[PDB]
Amino acid sequence: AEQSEDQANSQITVKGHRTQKGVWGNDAIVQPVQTVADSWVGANIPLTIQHYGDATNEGLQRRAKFEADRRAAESKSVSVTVFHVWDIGTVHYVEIPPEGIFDVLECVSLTYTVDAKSTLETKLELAPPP
Amino acid sequence: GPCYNPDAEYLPASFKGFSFDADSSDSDHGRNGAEAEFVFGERTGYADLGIKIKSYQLRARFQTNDHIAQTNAFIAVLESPGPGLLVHPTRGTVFAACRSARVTDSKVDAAGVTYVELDFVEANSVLSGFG
Repeated sequence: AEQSEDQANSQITVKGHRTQKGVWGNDAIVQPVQTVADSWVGANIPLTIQHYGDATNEGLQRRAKFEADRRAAESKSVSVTVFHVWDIGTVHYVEIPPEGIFDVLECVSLTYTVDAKSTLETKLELAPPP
Repeated sequence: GPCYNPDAEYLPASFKGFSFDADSSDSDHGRNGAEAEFVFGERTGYADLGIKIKSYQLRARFQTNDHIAQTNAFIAVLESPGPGLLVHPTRGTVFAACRSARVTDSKVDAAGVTYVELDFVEANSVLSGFG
């Protein structure tokens, strides 16, 4: 398990421009902005990921939350190798007390390996319990 | 036993047609699998993965006035291309391929005898392609 801190971000500000029909000037150059926050990281690690289509309030916040789930899901990566060989999006309860995991996690990856000698093992990469 | 006739119970060894007299006969059977040792756990796993390839090891002797010609002929046979049929003295007929054949032959220490240490492997046919 590795929950680093170089790939997190407190405030994600999404800006852009409005691409609707008729909308021009301020309502298409000035207004569109949004500031979503992840009240788990810590100090002010700001950011600004700009938008590239029809910047609506919902569009802004949604791109924002998408990346705020990417960075989140990269800030606790749990690679486990299990024994014998259905989890591409499955959630499981995982218990690793020594590193303080008592939580429900989503498997992002799944790798079955084999080799007639010493193998048959499955490697899972999991998803953080924010 | 007391009336055990050896040469009426051991098969005369021969490889790829050429016959010879063997001095030993071994085998290397087995069953290969994994071994699971989950951390912090009082439990262990095992998974059977298949069949371990068989291998035979023999020692041929040549004690005859023309042992040099016999050993040369046997060398010429063992270096033939492709696997061939082997008569293991205690396992009968198999299809093996020679993998090593050391030829010990001294003069000022033991002249007259020539020893060959042979190493065969179970070589089963295949079906070219992706089977």
